[PDB]
Amino acid sequence: ETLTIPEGVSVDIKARLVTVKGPRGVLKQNLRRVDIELKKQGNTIKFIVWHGSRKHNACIRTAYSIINNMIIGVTQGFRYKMRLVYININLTENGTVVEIRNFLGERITRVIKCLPGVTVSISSAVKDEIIIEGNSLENVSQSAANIKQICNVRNKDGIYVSERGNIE
RNA sequence: AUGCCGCGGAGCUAUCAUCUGCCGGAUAACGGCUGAACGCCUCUAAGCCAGAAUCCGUGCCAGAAAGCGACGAUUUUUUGG
Repeated sequence: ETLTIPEGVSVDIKARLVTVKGPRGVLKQNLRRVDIELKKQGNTIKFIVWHGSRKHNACIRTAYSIINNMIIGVTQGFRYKMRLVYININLTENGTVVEIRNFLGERITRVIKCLPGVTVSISSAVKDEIIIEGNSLENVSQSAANIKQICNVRNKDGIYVSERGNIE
């Protein structure tokens, strides 16, 4: 199990920290999670476990997934498409904030502050579709999770989500 | 031993009269995200949000009489400093 390094992505290990770089920016999140020594040769990251336990076997795979998620997000998008199935649904807000309106006839207007690095384009190319863009899958999906979690039906049909993808 | 009666200012008093009585964080159950384990899946193992009249705070009351700070003047030509 060895994970390589792209042409231009500069991963640096500073006390279980990762600070990959790219044209999309710097994707750095704290990684105080893995108790496994990390070997970096400058082009490929190697994970070696010396007489580890079952938790070590979980740590190596989780670390590989996290670094794989970051290596996907160095310069590629994590666009998350939604679906507005329904009294109609309208979303009018600027910046990195998303507000709901006419949610099943409720007069209230739910307000959600998107996580940093998440861009909303309020696309009108396709019907009842809103996409969430970013480089960090964790932040993008957490923002999408918060958007859908606040859109819940109590004592009712319903509202569902759409697929994922990559942009740029 | 306030003789009795009507009204009676002031005071007191009446849910018999009038005025006033907020929002921040952390959570429980629970719901999600990135995600392994157990080559997949799954909220959980690390981590992150949301979330109760809950808990702790802001506000309100008292002020350690052995907690503290800033400021003011320092027995008058007798005397004390």
